[PDB]
Amino acid sequence: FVKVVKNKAYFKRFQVKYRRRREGKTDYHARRQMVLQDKTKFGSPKYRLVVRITNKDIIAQIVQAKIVGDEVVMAAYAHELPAFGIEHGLTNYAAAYATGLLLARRTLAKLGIADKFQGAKEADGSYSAVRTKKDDEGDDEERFPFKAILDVGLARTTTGARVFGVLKGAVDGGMAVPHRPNRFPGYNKEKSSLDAKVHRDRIFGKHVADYLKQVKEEASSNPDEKCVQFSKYMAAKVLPESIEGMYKKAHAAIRADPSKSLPKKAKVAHKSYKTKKLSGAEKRAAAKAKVAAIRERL
Amino acid sequence: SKAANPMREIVVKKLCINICVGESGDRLTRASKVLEQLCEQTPVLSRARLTVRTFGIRRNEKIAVHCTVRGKKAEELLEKGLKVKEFELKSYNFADTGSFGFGIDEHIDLGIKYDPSTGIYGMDFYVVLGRRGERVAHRKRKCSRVGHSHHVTKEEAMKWFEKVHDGIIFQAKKK
Amino acid sequence: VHSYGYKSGTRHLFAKKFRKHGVPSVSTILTNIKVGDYVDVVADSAVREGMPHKYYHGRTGIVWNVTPRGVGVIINKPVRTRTLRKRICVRFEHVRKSRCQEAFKAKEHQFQAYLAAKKAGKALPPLQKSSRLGGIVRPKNVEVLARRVADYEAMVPY
RNA sequence: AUGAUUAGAGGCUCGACCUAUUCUCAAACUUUAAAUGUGCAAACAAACCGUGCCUUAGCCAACUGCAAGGCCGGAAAGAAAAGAAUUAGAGGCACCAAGUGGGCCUUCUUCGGUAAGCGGAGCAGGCGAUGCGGAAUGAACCGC
RNA sequence: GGGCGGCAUAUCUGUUACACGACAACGCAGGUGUCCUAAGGCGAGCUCAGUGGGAACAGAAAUCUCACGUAGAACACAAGCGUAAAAGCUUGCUUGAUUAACGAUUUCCAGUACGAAUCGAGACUGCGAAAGCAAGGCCAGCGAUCCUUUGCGAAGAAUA
RNA sequence: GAGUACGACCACACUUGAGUGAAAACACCAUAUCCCGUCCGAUUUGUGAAGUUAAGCACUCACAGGCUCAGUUAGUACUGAGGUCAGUGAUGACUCGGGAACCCUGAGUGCCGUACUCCU
RNA sequence: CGCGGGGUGGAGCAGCCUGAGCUCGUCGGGCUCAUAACCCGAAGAUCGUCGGUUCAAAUCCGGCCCCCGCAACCA
Ligand SMILES: [K+]
Ligand SMILES: [Mg+2]
Ligand SMILES: [Mg+2]
Ligand SMILES: [Mg+2]
Ligand SMILES: [Mg+2]
Ligand SMILES: [Mg+2]
Ligand SMILES: [Mg+2]
Ligand SMILES: [Mg+2]
Ligand SMILES: [Mg+2]
Ligand SMILES: [Mg+2]
Ligand SMILES: [Mg+2]
Ligand SMILES: [Mg+2]
Ligand SMILES: [Mg+2]
Ligand SMILES: [Mg+2]
Ligand SMILES: [Mg+2]
Ligand SMILES: [Mg+2]
Ligand SMILES: [Mg+2]
Ligand SMILES: [Mg+2]
Ligand SMILES: [Mg+2]
Ligand code: NA
Ligand code: NA
Ligand code: NA
Repeated sequence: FVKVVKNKAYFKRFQVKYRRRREGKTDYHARRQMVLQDKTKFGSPKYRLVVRITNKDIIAQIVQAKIVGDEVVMAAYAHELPAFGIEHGLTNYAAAYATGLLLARRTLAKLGIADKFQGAKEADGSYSAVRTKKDDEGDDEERFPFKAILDVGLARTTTGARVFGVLKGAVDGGMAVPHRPNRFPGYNKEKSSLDAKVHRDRIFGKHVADYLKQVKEEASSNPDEKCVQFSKYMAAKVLPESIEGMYKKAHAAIRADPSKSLPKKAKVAHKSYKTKKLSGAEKRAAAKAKVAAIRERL
Repeated sequence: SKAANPMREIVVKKLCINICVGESGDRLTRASKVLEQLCEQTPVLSRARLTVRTFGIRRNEKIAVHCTVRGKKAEELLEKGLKVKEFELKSYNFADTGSFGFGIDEHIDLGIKYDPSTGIYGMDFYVVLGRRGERVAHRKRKCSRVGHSHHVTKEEAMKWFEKVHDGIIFQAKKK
Repeated sequence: VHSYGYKSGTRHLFAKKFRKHGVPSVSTILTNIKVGDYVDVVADSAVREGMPHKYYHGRTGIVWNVTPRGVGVIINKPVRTRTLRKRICVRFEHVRKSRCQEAFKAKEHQFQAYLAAKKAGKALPPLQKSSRLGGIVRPKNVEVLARRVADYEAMVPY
């Protein structure tokens, strides 16, 4: 036989990682630096623009750290976009931009500084330096916009990622998130320049429209082959030439009434589904019954 | 019932082709061209981890060229390799992890046009069998362990070879 | 032989407890330290920046200066026939809020509550009595205390 | 766990290998962990209370929030009760200088050495600098 | 005793050392006068030492693959400590190894220097999407007076 | 009674087998035109929703291994203070105080926040 | 005992400053009636021993088994 590595001494000396490290959720090395701030500020508020993307939804939150636990100041979800006219593609770049815009408008409304910081009403996909206490840009006396720092968790920070789509939406909503345009879609690293047209096209979903059109030609070419890509798109009859207008109207609707969410049914006790734990006395009794049964057989 | 779930269907995750020339230079270059032609993708070289006197290898010296093939090309290459093998494998060729492998002595038998320059080379075929849902052990976020019941065993691998390739297993112990 | 470097003879002093390794957590980072607060200087051997000298480990003092990453602590240190107030510069990961004044703060707060109750006419809590006073004892189990033969055999092994 | 170490047993005629044990250990090994210690606090330049006030080129997106220096008021068993301190406790601040900078002994701790009235340290007492009363006699022991 | 030897002569780690700190011997076990434009800085990705099963030559030992793997590896050296989505490995970009208004402080300590350190403030930067992180390689690796020698006080503007 | 995101403490939360899982989630999953990255769309990135609870994930179970808190070990080991105490010594006991550890054994197997959602 | 040097094919000796040579000797075949000389070829190491470092140790650093020296002074 072979030596057993995971023996009793191994378990006695084993030190477990943090719970969220074991579950693979929190990069605590990055979290420590994000929640860190100058000790001379004496715990003044600092906010993390938390961006998380599941397979079906986009979660955007304004989170302020406490010892007792983080506090979510405001949250926005891509699944609430149907309330604003987006029924499809709730995980694409356009939905990410809208979710960031939705979170920004809701946060500024709650703080009461909306209608003062309106951001960019029309998205051109270009970059502008955010106003922050760190960069006075001339020590002007204009009121600084609300500031949060982007948190992307364990997501790979590549060029054109949807996490920066949420970032672009938030900054266009009037929020001050420090960032450089190096990771926006359409940015060229060799020329060190940003192509605002390409960024704007992905913001308004032209790439989805072009892909949707091409698949429709393929579906028409081969009807006998069952088609899965864009299946709900075709079933809902979403023409490729209406996607850009739909997202434009969604941006206007978000700015018009950010507090709107999915309609809530007018609402009963909680039905239990948990399986009851056995008690120690029950477990000892069952073990004794097994031992006695083996004794009776022997 | 639970074993009849469509997500337990055993599939070929990848096919790994390895050529260990062990000398570096023109022979390794020609082996790289042969592997690139077969796999329709550029290969990746391997350097020697240590220096060994009897094998003529020094540490960090490039000695091997290998490639990983997935999808339809992997299945097509596997059928070619099994055809050279007459679809007959030994029982000990199968690992306890569900994967198996075999070796080809000459690359001409794979339906490859011989070239007087590149010469002939032998290769190692290794097939990694698996199921859907193994991503949970290789993803970045929330990486976890695949359930013990979801793993492919050696017995299931031989049953897969028999059922899907009409293979024959010679029950033997390696000498 | 023995040398006198900065970290000489700190093998056991500057070491993590068993199964308690790791860098400082978020709670230390979120701690607010103010000028005038009492802090305990405890070195965190996993940091190794801003780390106090071995003498100041386990000492309590008053913060006199706060910087973005550091804390200035005034520590009493006896030298010859006098006590010096040494101002050591450390990082915030090596200071913990001191509880040396916890009892006194509770005593002051209790006094204010008692004074407020007295000025508001609220009934005062009863005063605890001494356990050293005489009294009558009614036993429920009385046993003979004596040395038995079996006690001597019970202390002989083998 | 790291090192050291004795011997059976069970698994896979010997051996090896693995498993659970077993005999015995560590100034430069440790999960655990005292006693004796060591730092701080225990209300008079302080601290506590006030939708109190004034200032800041400080923090914060702002502020009535935070940081700081003050001003104006308030309350103060002046620190209860619970074993809930004690003091032959005038605190601080200087100035000018002498002799000394060979030590030795002892209770406990302790290193080198077979050991030594041997060499070398720790805490504290003592002799040196000091007799007196005791151990017959003895710088260091007992008492003082 | 002195000589011979050695160095306990400046200095670093563990132990002696008696659970704050401090402590002797020509006590014990070992180090230092170097080395690195990367072996410095930063971001990202990755996980190490070893095992087990399996694959032409191929065998103890070449490379490929999959599981286990609390660090049993690695971090220029001696040692201790520390570190696992790193402080290790790989790689992409870099020069924070520059300058730094006589700021303050620790270690030695007479609370003097010297050497190593710590916390800053200002300039100009690097890396990063961003919080941030860096003014060398954490802690050993070094030098007064006098003398010698080099750098800085560019150009032009001021009726003074 | 549950889920998701961010979390505080970081095993009462880990590890090994086994079973169960309403709703909504989460997740596997489908795919490669474009953004992006690889020998390999495995990872990663983008775009999707035909399928599945088979895995992850969550609960429950084990005279389970660990871990946590108690008892026991034991007033034992050791120790502050004392003797013109015992003993040739080694050392030991006594007097006024303090007081461990493993084995063993009993009980337990996460807990607490913010926001949104399901049950409704 | 203190300081220093040295263990290499059968013999003597290089290389001793990481990746085995010299002469003699031995073996085979020639030349001679034969031996020697002479000519043509061949074989022979694991660098005294045990550890450590290194991808790699005759080599570098430690202990051991031996060998050889220089010192062991003032009374
Ligand atoms: K002169
Ligand atoms: Mg990161
Ligand atoms: Mg110690
Ligand atoms: Mg300690
Ligand atoms: Mg105390
Ligand atoms: Mg009282
Ligand atoms: Mg007398
Ligand atoms: Mg002590
Ligand atoms: Mg000490
Ligand atoms: Mg990193
Ligand atoms: Mg100065
Ligand atoms: Mg240095
Ligand atoms: Mg150094
Ligand atoms: Mg340094
Ligand atoms: Mg369901
Ligand atoms: Mg995939
Ligand atoms: Mg499942
Ligand atoms: Mg199941
Ligand atoms: Mg158990
Ligand atoms: Na005497
Ligand atoms: Na700076
Ligand atoms: Na000089």
